Amino acid sequence: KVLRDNIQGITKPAIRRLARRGGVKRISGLIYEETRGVLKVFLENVIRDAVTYTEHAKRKTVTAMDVVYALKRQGRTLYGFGG
Amino acid sequence: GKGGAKRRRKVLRDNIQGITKPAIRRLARRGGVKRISGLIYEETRGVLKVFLENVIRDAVTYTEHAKRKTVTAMDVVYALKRQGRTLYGFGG
Amino acid sequence: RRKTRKESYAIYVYKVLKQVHPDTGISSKAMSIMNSFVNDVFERIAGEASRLAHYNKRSTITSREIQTAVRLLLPGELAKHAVSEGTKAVTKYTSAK
Amino acid sequence: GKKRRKTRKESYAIYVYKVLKQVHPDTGISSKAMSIMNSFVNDVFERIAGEASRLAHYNKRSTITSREIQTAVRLLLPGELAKHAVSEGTKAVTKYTSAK
Amino acid sequence: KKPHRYRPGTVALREIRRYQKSTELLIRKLPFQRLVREIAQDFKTDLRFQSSAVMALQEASEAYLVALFEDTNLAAIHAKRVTIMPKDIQLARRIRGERA
Amino acid sequence: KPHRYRPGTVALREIRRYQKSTELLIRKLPFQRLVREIAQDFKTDLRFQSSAVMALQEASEAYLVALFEDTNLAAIHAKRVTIMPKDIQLARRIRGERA
Amino acid sequence: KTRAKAKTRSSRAGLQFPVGRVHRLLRKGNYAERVGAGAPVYLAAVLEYLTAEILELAGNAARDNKKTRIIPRHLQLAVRNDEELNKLLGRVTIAQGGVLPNIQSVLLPKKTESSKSAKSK
Amino acid sequence: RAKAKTRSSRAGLQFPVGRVHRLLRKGNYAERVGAGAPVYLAAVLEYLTAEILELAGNAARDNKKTRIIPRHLQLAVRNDEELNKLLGRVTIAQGGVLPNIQSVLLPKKTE
DNA sequence: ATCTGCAACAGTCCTAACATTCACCTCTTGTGTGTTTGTGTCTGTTCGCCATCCCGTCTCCGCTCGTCACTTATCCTTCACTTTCCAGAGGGTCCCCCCGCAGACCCCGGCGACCCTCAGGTCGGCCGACTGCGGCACAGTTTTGAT
DNA sequence: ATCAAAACTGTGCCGCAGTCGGCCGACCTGAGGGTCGCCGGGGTCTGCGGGGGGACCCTCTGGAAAGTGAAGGATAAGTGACGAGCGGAGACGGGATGGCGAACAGACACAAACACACAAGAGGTGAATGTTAGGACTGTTGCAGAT
Ligand SMILES: [Cl-]
Ligand SMILES: [Cl-]
Ligand SMILES: [Cl-]
Ligand SMILES: [Cl-]
Ligand SMILES: [Mg+2]
Repeated sequence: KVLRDNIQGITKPAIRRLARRGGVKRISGLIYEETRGVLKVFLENVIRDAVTYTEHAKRKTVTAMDVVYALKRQGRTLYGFGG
Repeated sequence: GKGGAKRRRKVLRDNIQGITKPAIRRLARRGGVKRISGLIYEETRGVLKVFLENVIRDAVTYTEHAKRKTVTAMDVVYALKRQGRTLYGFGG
Repeated sequence: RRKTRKESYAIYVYKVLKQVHPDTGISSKAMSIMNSFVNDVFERIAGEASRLAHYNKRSTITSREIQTAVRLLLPGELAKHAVSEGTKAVTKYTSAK
Repeated sequence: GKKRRKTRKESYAIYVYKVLKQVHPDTGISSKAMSIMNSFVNDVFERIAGEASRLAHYNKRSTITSREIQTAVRLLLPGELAKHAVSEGTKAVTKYTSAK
Repeated sequence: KKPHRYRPGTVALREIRRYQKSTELLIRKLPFQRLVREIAQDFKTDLRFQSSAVMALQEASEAYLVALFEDTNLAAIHAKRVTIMPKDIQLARRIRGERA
Repeated sequence: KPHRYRPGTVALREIRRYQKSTELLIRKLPFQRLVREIAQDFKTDLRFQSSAVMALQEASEAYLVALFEDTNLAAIHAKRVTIMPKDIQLARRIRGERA
Repeated sequence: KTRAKAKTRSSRAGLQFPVGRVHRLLRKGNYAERVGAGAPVYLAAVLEYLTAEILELAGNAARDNKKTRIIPRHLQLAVRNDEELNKLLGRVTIAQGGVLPNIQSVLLPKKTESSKSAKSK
Repeated sequence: RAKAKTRSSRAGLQFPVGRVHRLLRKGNYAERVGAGAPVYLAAVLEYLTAEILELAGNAARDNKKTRIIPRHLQLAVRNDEELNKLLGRVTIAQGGVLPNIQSVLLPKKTE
């Protein structure tokens, strides 16, 4: 409904799940919102960098490598796509 | 007598104890710590020892690789830099 | 036509996989992972080796530089053994033919 | 002393000084402070050259050009710093490929 | 009968066990893909992705949040609690240096 | 005439004092004997240039001060003003130094 | 007769990894002006070795948990279970590897008896 | 041989464009190194150097001093959000910390 | 609510230390000038795969509810940690002795670059294709939850 | 301390692929061979600065005493999540075009590499010449703790 979601698409349940893989037992109410923010800043930094790689390359498509390189210099190195 | 005795290499032990209670207390103050637990001093001694060991190990490694027997500030500087604790003020 | 062919370490990984587990097969994504791992390790070591070389103002990355790197980049026994394998392989190569 | 020729060591000291004079004509800098400025320049240089170098690899290019320095600067310096920096860099490339 | 509702926490405790043994992403893909496209909009309008990149991005972000939750957990527990609040997603971010 | 500040008035006085200054806070000779001891126990024929010990002490003191900051946070997070081992341990842990 | 050819440096090394590709990559990665002869043999050796260590532990992965194919998840259990690899890859995230089964012993109840233990770990 | 014009004058920079070219060559970041490359980088370094210097200069001046010391670099840098992130993993020898006491540790203004 | 007394701030001579300005002397080294590989630009073609309406199956998100257990605000008791006093251990500073060895040189063999063919080791398809392995269902232990 | 209602578990059988071992094909690349600049291992002379130590000043440490106020245990009160039943929404699997755009690909200007005389920008020295923080030494002011 005009993007009544998106940055709000990541739901209270998904969060509770990630938090359980995390080992969290009891979760307070305002967490879901705090989390939603955090995930946002993380993506803002990763994607900002990815796209910067994309533009330098003169393309209009973001590739796995652009994302992988980004995560790399963000010190969050990933294995499984960047080869 | 007069001229040249000889002098023996000093033997070093228990030096972590030179990191006194008051010095540790002063570091904690620069860190804005108001009250310090009594068990904090031997902990700090432990953490610093581990910290020094990691740096020193790496620096000595840069010293050896270059076939020297003397550790330089740069060796310390590169060891710090490779541990992500870059230091400014001693070359580099 | 045909893709410029992507070089990988997949053949060598698979090979090795065997010398340690012929009774085991390796996934598709899991093999890229290993491919990633090797490239990483490769650049970290080459990188440190590069720096070692520059710090002592040398223009060559020798076996010495790779060794020193390994001592700096790998944790305890992991480094102990890697150094072991390293020198071994280099001499068996130098002498043996 | 005796004849040995103290090896020559270079730094960004004199340039750092020019810039200091430009911004604060009547102000000086201690030697440890200058030693620190020299380290900062070197650090950043490697930080950029290095991201640049990598860029060219990812793009099978074998040349480091202004377009790598700029992307580099953009990936490296935070916020407004990059803008000003990209601005000041470009500005000189131009003044340079043009004038003489 | 009654909803046979278990003891508050036993389900959770079990959810942990299942999710810790799992390996599949927990953010529902489509909604997540939207978020990504939204963010990117603010850096380069009109640009296409590559299904994997989104997977890479989703893979990376989930690994990040789970890790952070681990820390936040330790932090709550440190406070003698058992419920993760925001005051501790923050102490974790702060000490990690992600908020300085 | 007997005077006495209340517990925590000198402490705050000091926090203020040490945060205003830049001098090293561990004494020089003792620190150097420790560096020489730790090294010697790695390699035996070493000598240190003085500036290397100085770099080592600058890096060390900066590292502990920053750690005491995070520690202090941990303590405060636990509704306390007295730092403790469990606080340094949470700091180091979250930092990725321990686990 | 352009003389009897053969012998890959990898063989004169008894190494399962590509000594020549490696010497190639070193020379073309701007790592240094010149790269020595030993260098690639050494690097390939270290690389083969680490690969081996992971795989090894990665195999016993599908054995202590049944299965005969190595998927990401095994690699992860392997690495995070071994202190040393775990450190070497402490800032790396293996896609589709999940985490490790851990549950703070203060969240799980049992307030009754069982085997009241607190004098071991 | 028409006199000699430093690539720096040609670019209006104070930092040594020629030297930066050379360092880029010998540091092996790549086979070839473009003509603008050293020019652009030398500009950036100069910009970042002046920002640090401008703030450190102001700091020295606020503490009634005329000679910038390490403490002034620390104050400049740590009081600026952006420079602080850029030097987040850097230690400035002899710079101290930013005076800062957690509120909860202040004398309870009630007794 | 006034009062005393200690701590931090400023000023002020004062002299050693650190800087800045010479100006001079080597000399690496950047620039001026001209050839000379080859890399990046630019144009032109293929199809990979990304964007996307389309359409059943329903898993999974939302919400209202019941109520328990977790969190927090209090009130108390115990003792851990801050302040102080003060002797004197030992760090700081200067100055020295004895050498170890860092680093500037110089001389020149190898070593690794750079060429040039060439055989084959490595990659991309297809092709069964052997088994590999999640995708539903069963009955069997394994528990939490109450009597 | 012993019974009930759910919820994981491997077996079990079976379609949907997912890795395999070739089957060759097409190359691209690492090796065998041989010429060739110049880097790095050697041997030398050698000043500088590290380890030890004395001598003297005086600051900072260590230890014991007393007192408080911070930590933490015990308990009570207000409610914030959790467990759940449950109805649909839109997330997800299964497909089919329609085309942007990424990956090559051949062709060739120029851009950047070298090669080299040649000046002067830059660095290392001593040195007047100062300006400047750093150490006492004293007053002014703010404020914490005592009546
Ligand atoms: Cl070699
Ligand atoms: Cl350029
Ligand atoms: Cl909170
Ligand atoms: Cl503790
Ligand atoms: Mg010893």
